[PDB]
Amino acid sequence: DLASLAIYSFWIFLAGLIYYLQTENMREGYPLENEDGTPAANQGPFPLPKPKTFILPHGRGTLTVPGPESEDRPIALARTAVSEGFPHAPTGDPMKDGVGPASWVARRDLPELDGHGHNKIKPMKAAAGFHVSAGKNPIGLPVRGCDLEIAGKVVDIWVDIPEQMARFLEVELKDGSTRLLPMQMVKVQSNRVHVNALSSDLFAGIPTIKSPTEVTLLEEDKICGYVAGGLMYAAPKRKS
Amino acid sequence: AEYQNIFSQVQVRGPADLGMTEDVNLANRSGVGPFSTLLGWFGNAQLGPIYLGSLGVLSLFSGLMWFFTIGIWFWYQAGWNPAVFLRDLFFFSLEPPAPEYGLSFAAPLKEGGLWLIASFFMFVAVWSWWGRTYLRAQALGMGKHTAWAFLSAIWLWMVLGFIRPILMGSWSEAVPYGIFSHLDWTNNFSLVHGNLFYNPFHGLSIAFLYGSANLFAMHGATILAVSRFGGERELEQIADRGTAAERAALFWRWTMGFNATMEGIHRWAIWMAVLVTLTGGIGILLSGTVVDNWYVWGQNHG
Amino acid sequence: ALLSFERKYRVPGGTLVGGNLFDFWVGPFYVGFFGVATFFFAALGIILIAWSAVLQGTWNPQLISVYPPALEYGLGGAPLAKGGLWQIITICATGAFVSWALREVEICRKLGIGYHIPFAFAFAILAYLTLVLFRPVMMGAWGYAFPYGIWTHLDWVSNTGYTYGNFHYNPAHMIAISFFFTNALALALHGALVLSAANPEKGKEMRTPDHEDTFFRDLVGYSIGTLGIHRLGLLLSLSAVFFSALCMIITGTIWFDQWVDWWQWWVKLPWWANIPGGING
Ligand code: BCL
Ligand code: BCL
Ligand code: BCL
Ligand SMILES: CC[C@H]1c2cc3[nH]c4c(c3C)C(=O)[C@H](C(=O)OC)c4c3nc(cc4[nH]c(cc(n2)[C@@H]1C)c(C(C)=O)c4C)[C@@H](C)[C@@H]3CCC(=O)OC/C=C(\C)CCC[C@H](C)CCC[C@H](C)CCCC(C)C
Ligand SMILES: COC(C)(C)C/C=C/C(C)=C/C=C/C(C)=C/C=C/C(C)=C/C=C\C=C(C)\C=C\C=C(/C)CC/C=C(\C)CCC=C(C)C
Ligand SMILES: CCCCCCCCCCCC[N+](C)(C)[O-]
Ligand SMILES: CCCCCCCCCCCC[N+](C)(C)[O-]
Ligand SMILES: CCCCCCCCCCCC[N+](C)(C)[O-]
Ligand SMILES: [Fe+3]
Ligand SMILES: [K+]
Ligand SMILES: [Mg+2]
Repeated sequence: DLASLAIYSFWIFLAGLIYYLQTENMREGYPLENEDGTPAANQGPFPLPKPKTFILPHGRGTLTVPGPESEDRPIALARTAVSEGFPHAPTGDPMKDGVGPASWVARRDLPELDGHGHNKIKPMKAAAGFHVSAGKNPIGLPVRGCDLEIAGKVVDIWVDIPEQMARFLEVELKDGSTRLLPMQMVKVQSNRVHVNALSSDLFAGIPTIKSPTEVTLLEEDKICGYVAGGLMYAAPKRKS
Repeated sequence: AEYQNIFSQVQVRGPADLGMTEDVNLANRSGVGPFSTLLGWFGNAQLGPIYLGSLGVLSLFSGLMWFFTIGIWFWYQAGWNPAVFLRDLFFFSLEPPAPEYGLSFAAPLKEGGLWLIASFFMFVAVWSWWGRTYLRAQALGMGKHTAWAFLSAIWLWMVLGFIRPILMGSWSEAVPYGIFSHLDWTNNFSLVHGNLFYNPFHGLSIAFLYGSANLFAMHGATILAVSRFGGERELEQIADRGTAAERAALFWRWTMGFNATMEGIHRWAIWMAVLVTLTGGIGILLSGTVVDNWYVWGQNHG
Repeated sequence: ALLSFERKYRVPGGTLVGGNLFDFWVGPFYVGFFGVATFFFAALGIILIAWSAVLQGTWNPQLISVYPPALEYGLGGAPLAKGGLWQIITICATGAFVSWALREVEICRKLGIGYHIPFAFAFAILAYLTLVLFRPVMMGAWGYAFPYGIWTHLDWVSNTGYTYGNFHYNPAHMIAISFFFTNALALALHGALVLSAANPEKGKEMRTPDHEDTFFRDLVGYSIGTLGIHRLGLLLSLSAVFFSALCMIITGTIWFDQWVDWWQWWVKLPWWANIPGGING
């Protein structure tokens, strides 16, 4: 019976497909590890796939995955129990240490490039001739933290050139230096910009960028990690 | 208090973006369209440019001919009366030839021939458009995933209008061009074949369809939730995993015990979706050609 | 066991109930208060479905079915073998689903992300509740709900639909389907685009979002963008389910005749009701 054969075959095909998909999704994070770094004994019934190689543009190299997995950074946590499966308590200040929801990944300390090889992300001032086209222009607005104190003022918007979207607000602090705040973690209002994730004292603690008109992937992760970490770790100083 | 990234709060505009060049013949791009601020609260503001070329014109022309051929028959059914046209807009229908004419191209205009004409224009417009999705990837040095995926849709459409009618020996087995009439065709097809709920390929199709809504709600929400770490910049998270990609993986690992990569999720996606029309077209193709009644077939658990 | 990058994220915090009491994992799974609730509600529910299988007297998965009280019971309880189990199982299901969402919330908090995922999941739950709680209550009986069985619930879909003729003519159903189909189209395209950029022709470098924008513009004159398409997928699939629930919440409550006949409002408009010619004159 043709329909019987078709259905049996499909179920067989579908099982191969799930295997192909499951294994393809094991090109990062695997092999599994114990809470201490070493390979866990039980990896599961799915083997790692044969490697593949992405050729990166702009002379940036290749990526080959799966490949040796390391964090390439200190992880300031410690065990809080004597067996697998409990939490790992921060050993210093988890905001400053970049652990927990403040985590960052050791990405390439260069900036993402557009398809022409130029920095994808620039402050608007250096991006010709980008301008706010709709909505309230935040530039000029004082920035308020979750303690309801002004931490600074918005002095530019960093924009993604090829996608034409705001990505950070550059904010100036009491001391005259600036910080990037992710666009996605501010509420632009009519008389201010509000930042629920950070109290006003934690702005200075935001990771700073090395050159004032570009940002690297590494710096982006440190900034975004830090600001989001604020939700958990600045929730003592917040507030009704 | 907290913001959600469903709509942008601030738009920014720069020079119209004309696109990457690679091996594309730039003679064939239009120039940019207007910018829509309205669009810009949700996605991009920029309309255009678009690429024409010979295939594009063929498709577009051919596709309009299909559409106007259907619309000429509708005005006719309305005795050229505008008020009646709007009124009965969803009740008109350009029906295929009656079974007597089988697969012959002999049926008069008013009794099938017009349907064949419109079907011809559609066949040309779609396949030209398929070739278009391949060719525009090729010009840019990209993989052919979009044309392979589109081919899955085409398979169902081909089975409904062309492959199944031929195997059943008659054009009268095909789907009519009309809003209500196509739904009636659909219902009638289930009834006549013993209820499609008993067709395992139909039930798979469904699983995939509902599965696609699962998966895109899931994926879509995930990227939005990690979009504060740049999650939507997926191609760079692939080349260089960041905390966005890791928190995404980990949400799912902690929720349901396994998880994807920033690349592989898109393979789950391309497949969940294409399997809808893929299993679906098999289901229809077998209907009446090989199985007359899915209830019955189903009783012989096989 | 831990993914290679996982440890740094396994910190204390983000629980909504219980503080540190259920703040741990079991293998890959986060637990939490709501992980315990989920286990309880699901385990109870499965136990009871199996008990129901014993009263119905089968262990075949393609035959186990748990029906709601007959209509004659209205909105009251019914003995366990005659709809009560369904009633308890429905409470468990709802318990388990809502707990699953609140646990998702706890995971979001720990991980410092947005709440979009459980918010999205909550639409699926609202659809389930439309069919098993809201709609039955507005109609006056648990018996208008669907039974828990693989093939039997399909039987209920067919019977419920054909009570109103071709359910195709339910206009909220039309919209729902439109979103389901559009969603799948979008899913196919999105997956295909990203993969075509990350996996180009043999030997070439990875393409960029610039190429993905350029591709769609080339093909159809517009690209919605990499943020937009995720916004779109979320919206299409949620809109499908919202309209699914709407198409059912109205059926048997504010509209209860043949859905085909609903469309006569349009045809019967004074301006053209009586003009002859066409399909309806
Ligand atoms: C939505 C409108 C209708 C409905 C109409 C249909 C139609 C029409 C079909 C199904 C089909 C299915 N339905 Mg249904 N179904 C409904 C509501 C439900 C509910 C519920 C509300 O709780 C559940 C759990 C299911 C589950 C199922 C599966 C048995 C099957 C494939 C679903 C799928 O892949 O979705 C997408 C989701 C995923 C891919 C995620 C994976 C989900 C897995 C597969 C769920 C397993 C369910 C398990 C057998 C139930 C036992 C629970 C125990 C406690 C473990 N339906 C309502 C009443 N359903 C198909 C079928 O083949 O039926 C025989 C089919 O054709
Ligand atoms: C009473 C009716 C019957 C029924 C009769 C049928 C029939 C008949 C069929 C289905 C099919 C399907 N059914 Mg059913 N089905 C029933 C009840 C259900 C229920 C439910 C009750 O809950 C659900 C969820 C479904 C779900 C589904 C889908 C899984 C499947 C269609 C997949 C798809 O993406 O098609 C949509 C996608 C396409 C049709 C692809 C088209 C692509 C082409 C190339 C596009 C050309 C565009 C054109 C040129 C226009 C251009 C204009 C633009 C603006 C430019 N059915 C009942 C039992 N069903 C189909 C299937 O596959 O069955 C196995 C099918 O033929
Ligand atoms: C002959 C039957 C009628 C018809 C009668 C009906 C009836 C009756 C209904 C529909 C409904 C639908 N119809 Mg219809 N419909 C017909 C033909 C179609 C056709 C077609 C191509 O012809 C299509 C495409 C559709 C499509 C649709 C959708 C709009 C909708 C189903 C999706 C949904 O509600 O999800 C919503 C999703 C859910 C309810 C799933 C909830 C999931 C829960 C929250 C979680 C479950 C967890 C599970 C237990 C986990 C297991 C654990 C393991 C780990 C896996 N119908 C024909 C004409 N249709 C349904 C609808 O709108 O419902 C609101 C509905 O009730
Ligand atoms: C496999 C699962 C899903 C799927 C996948 C899918 N569909 C796809 C693709 C893929 C991967 C494409 O690449 C292709 C595409 O290009 O998408 C953007 C496509 C496509 N899917 C489409 C439709 C479609 N897909 C559907 C479904 C699905 N597609 C499945 C759910 C459905 C359903 C659910 O019924 C529809 C209706 C098209 C948007 C496109 C195929 C385009 C095509 O073939 O074009 C020919 C026709 C014309 C060129 C013109 C028609 C005339 C117009 C109706 C009116 C006039 C307007 C005109 C544009 C104005 C011009 C005026 C002039 C005077 C200047
Ligand atoms: C306003 O007035 C004007 C005149 C401007 C225009 C108005 C036009 C109107 C109102 C148009 C309305 C069109 C509608 C409602 C179209 C609806 C179409 C639907 C619902 C189609 C659904 C399904 C179609 C299918 C499955 C078709 C499949 C077709 C094929 C597979 C093509 C097969 C080709 C054939 C049979 C020809 C083969 C011939 C040769 C020579 C090989
Ligand atoms: C799918 C494309 C259509 C998009 C239309 C959406 C318009 C809604 C705009 C919300 C306004 C946002 N706000 C409050 C910041 O101004
Ligand atoms: C991309 C792969 C996703 C896998 C989803 C599989 C769900 C299977 C549900 C069973 C369908 C039942 N039936 C009647 C067709 O046999
Ligand atoms: C891709 C954008 C097009 C959306 C099409 C969705 C199909 C439904 C058409 C009816 C409009 C829906 N709504 C909510 C405005 O009523
Ligand atoms: Fe994506
Ligand atoms: K500028
Ligand atoms: Mg779901």
